[PDB]
Amino acid sequence: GSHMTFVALYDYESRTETDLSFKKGERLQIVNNTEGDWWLAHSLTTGQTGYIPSNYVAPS
Ligand code: NI
Repeated sequence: GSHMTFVALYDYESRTETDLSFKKGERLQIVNNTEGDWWLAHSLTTGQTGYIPSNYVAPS
């Protein structure tokens, strides 16, 4: 709930307004994981927020 972050495994570039662009290695908080495929994430590394593909991250 505040104890866990995820790490980005790969680079991803969004061309949609609601997806997050991020680089591998970024530290991400998962904000909304109600859906299995796409999670709302907040990057602590960039301060940006948006949906990410769930298979692009793993728990840190
Ligand atoms: Ni927590």
